[PDB]
Amino acid sequence: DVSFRLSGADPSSYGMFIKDLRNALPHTEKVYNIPLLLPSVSGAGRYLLMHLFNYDGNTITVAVDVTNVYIMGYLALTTSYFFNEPAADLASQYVFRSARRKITLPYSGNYERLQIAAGKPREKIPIGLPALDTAISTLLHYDSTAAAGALLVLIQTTAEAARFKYIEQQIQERAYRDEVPSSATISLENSWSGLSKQIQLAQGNNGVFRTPTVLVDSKGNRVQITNVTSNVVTSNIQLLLNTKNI
Ligand SMILES: *[C@@H]1O[C@H](CO)[C@@H](O)[C@H](O)[C@H]1NC(C)=O
Ligand SMILES: O=c1[nH]cc(F)c(=O)[nH]1
Repeated sequence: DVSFRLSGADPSSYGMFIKDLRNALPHTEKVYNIPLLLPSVSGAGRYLLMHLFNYDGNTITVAVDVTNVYIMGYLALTTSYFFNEPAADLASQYVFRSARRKITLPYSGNYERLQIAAGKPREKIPIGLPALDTAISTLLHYDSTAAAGALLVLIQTTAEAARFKYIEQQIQERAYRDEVPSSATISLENSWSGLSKQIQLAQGNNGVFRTPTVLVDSKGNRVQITNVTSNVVTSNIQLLLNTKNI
């Protein structure tokens, strides 16, 4: 299981935690040198548990589906919380079984629903390590509205970071000062599926995308991705959603 402690955390250890997180996700083949996530995994092995310690030392353990990196729920002391969706439902059958009581949140785990519950788009939610420390603290003491925003932070400083090196770096820059994500970061988070798909469909198409993926670069400019030589593919994306799950 992968751990990360916010006390004494700096860009280096966060990077190491994020590396650990990538290493914990199983894969058989690589596509254009990028680990390909399994189509499916049966049993409790389908879930990865992240122990997260906030600055004061308090911890929550988060359950992640290793086939897509989606957070399914988490455990705070003796209570367990899972999103209101089938996947998480299934997941609750394998993790945090010993929790003295289980709560299901009033929303599913997709950004659309979390932004509603939180009452604000993630474009306006500062992220960073300090922000992660808050999020961890927030989830310990239940408040579905607060948790929604906390989860939007956790998902991005965790899952999205593992998936994209750019995002990992965005977080390292925000190690001592939170800042809303650049729209490039949002652009990526929303293109993971499309990119995972087009990168796989390129395997038999000479590394050329059947359909190009439109993103926004760091300068804020609209940009098209047509082939695996792009830096997005050669340098950025670190994991790929298996096309079986698309
Ligand atoms: C592929 O993408 C590269 C990098 O963005 C770009 O310079 C080039 O025009 C593209 N080439 C082809 C054949 O699509
Ligand atoms: O829409 C989503 N994207 C990525 C995630 F990890 C998630 O839970 N929801």
